[PDB]
Amino acid sequence: AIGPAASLVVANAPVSPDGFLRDAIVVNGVFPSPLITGKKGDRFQLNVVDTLTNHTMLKSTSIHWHGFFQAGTNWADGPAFVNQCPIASGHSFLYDFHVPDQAGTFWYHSHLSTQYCDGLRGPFVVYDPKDPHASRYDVDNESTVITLTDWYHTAARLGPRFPLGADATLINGLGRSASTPTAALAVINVQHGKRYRFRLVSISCDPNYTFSIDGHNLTVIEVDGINSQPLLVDSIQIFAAQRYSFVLNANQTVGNYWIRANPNFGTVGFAGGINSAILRYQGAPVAEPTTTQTTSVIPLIETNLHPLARMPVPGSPTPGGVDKALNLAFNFNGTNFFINNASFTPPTVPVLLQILSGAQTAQDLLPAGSVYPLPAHSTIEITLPATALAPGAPHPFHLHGHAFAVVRSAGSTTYNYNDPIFRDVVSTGTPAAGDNVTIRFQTDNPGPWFLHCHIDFHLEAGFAIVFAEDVADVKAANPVPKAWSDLCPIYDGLSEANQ
Ligand SMILES: *[C@@H]1O[C@H](CO)[C@@H](O[C@@H]2O[C@H](CO)[C@@H](O)[C@H](O)[C@H]2NC(C)=O)[C@H](O)[C@H]1NC(C)=O
Ligand SMILES: *[C@@H]1O[C@H](CO)[C@@H](O[C@@H]2O[C@H](CO)[C@@H](O)[C@H](O)[C@H]2NC(C)=O)[C@H](O)[C@H]1NC(C)=O
Ligand SMILES: *[C@@H]1O[C@H](CO)[C@@H](O[C@@H]2O[C@H](CO)[C@@H](O)[C@H](O)[C@H]2NC(C)=O)[C@H](O)[C@H]1NC(C)=O
Ligand SMILES: *[C@@H]1O[C@H](CO)[C@@H](O)[C@H](O)[C@H]1NC(C)=O
Ligand SMILES: *[C@@H]1O[C@H](CO)[C@@H](O)[C@H](O)[C@H]1NC(C)=O
Ligand SMILES: *[C@@H]1O[C@H](CO)[C@@H](O)[C@H](O)[C@H]1NC(C)=O
Ligand SMILES: [Cu+2]
Ligand SMILES: [Cu+2]
Ligand SMILES: [Cu+2]
Ligand SMILES: [Cu+2]
Repeated sequence: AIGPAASLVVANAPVSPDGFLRDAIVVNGVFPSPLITGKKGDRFQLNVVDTLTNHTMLKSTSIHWHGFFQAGTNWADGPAFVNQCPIASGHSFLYDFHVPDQAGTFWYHSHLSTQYCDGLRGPFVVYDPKDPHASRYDVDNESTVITLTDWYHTAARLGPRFPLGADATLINGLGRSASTPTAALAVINVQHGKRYRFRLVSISCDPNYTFSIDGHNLTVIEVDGINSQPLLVDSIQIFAAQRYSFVLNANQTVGNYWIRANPNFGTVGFAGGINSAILRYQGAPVAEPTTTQTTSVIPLIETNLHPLARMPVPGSPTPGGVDKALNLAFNFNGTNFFINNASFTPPTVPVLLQILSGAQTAQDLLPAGSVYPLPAHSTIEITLPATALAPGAPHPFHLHGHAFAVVRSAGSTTYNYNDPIFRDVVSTGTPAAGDNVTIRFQTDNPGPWFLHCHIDFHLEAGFAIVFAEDVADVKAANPVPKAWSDLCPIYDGLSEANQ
């Protein structure tokens, strides 16, 4: 682990996590990217050094620290052309921010086009010295972080615009493909009688995974960085970018158990040990498990999750009972996704720079039709109805700069204005279920923040909008460092081949 002060050297290198060699993007020489850690209250100083040389996976880069509110540091959020111009090859840029009021399981990834799928993605854990759940487990460290990665044998910009599934599922950076049946499997070691806090992170570019561990039940205690009341489950369907912490009591008979992560599409199932990993108790023989998968009888259901501390829902307990309600109508035309008739295309001047340059209204901000000003200190309700006009469902939507209350979850017709879970990535479900996912949050964080589908190939095809929150306080709330002001002039001088 590295952090909270560290340098991240981004570069290209050939990797073979599933035994197939391909050029990719590594950070500090490895893939997935290294685990970054800190404690609640720390100042994070992450120096990103861009030494990328391959234009096909892009030589420029930008990094987003997924889940952090970035209050006062909107310039360090990461989205290229929203919060900064990309960092150029041969240059570095220091992301400097604090995390005073958050703790839990997060992750970081490139936020420039589809570059994170090419390798720039890794876990990020912020420990809480006074964790309210600390008495529930014995072990919580770098060896208890589990990443789920969708891996492609063809580079993101060389493949189809909407890939039909990954070549392999990697658990802790290792897995088998259906062309590499003998590659090494990841092994997670546990000691009989100990309790482990496993921090499950989906760093997926697309598929959702149905996760389970043979012969063991799991106690969920954290959801996208938010502590939850303990919930016993035997399987977890986790969408791209979501995170869960669960307690595993290693009290079963010493042996080898399969860890399973089945994708929703692509090569499903476990033939040959694909989409799997190994849970090995100390004392067990070095061998592949022979355990069988049991039907899930207590699967995780989002409406059964509730925050550990009271988190009141903003607004009145009635539909549209808020200061500003917005319905997002999705559409797709064969190549691009649209929200309310607008497909997001990155502007030449980052939205935050537009705002600092004098742009204050919707018709002043670019791109036109995709930027929505939100009033300060108000309650907001957003509905994201599933629809057949937007293929590739269920679409996991994510909001930058905030955590939100999930008033109505996918697969449920009820509204919970009392104690719903708060989180930062939510599945919007499917039109067959008649879903109308409803979320609420308050505007307490001035700046332009992205709201988009976390399937990266869909974001690239325009499935996003920008909220320009409290436009009048943006400049004063977010003083920018000189190094950030230099990024656009540097990037704009690049020829297309060096981008
Ligand atoms: C730059 O990166 C790209 C993408 O990873 C590499 O693309 C490979 O190109 C070869 C030859 O055209 C193909 O056979 C491979 O299938 C491509 N790989 C992938 C992962 O798609 C390219 O080789 C890299 N360039 C250099 C000089 O290393
Ligand atoms: C995982 O938890 C489930 C809870 O539903 C356990 O299943 C129940 O186990 C008790 C055994 O005392 C039975 O009486 C119930 O009928 C079970 N039934 C089902 C399918 O609901 C399961 O045993 C737990 N597994 C482990 C490995 O602890
Ligand atoms: C999803 O829920 C939203 C919010 O309740 C629905 O939009 C509201 O629909 C009613 C019409 O019956 C109007 O009174 C509101 O003005 C609508 N819009 C907004 C912005 O609030 C939306 O129709 C629901 N969609 C589906 C498919 O059920
Ligand atoms: C394992 O511990 C769990 C609690 O996490 C409990 O349900 C059960 O009593 C234990 N089973 C064994 C094999 O001891
Ligand atoms: C989809 O709309 C985008 C954005 O306007 C446009 O560039 C593209 O031509 C459209 N695609 C089709 C297949 O019509
Ligand atoms: C999108 O444009 C169509 C065609 O004019 C219009 O009928 C519809 O109201 C628009 N959708 C939204 C949500 O604005
Ligand atoms: Cu993200
Ligand atoms: Cu984010
Ligand atoms: Cu999507
Ligand atoms: Cu994002």
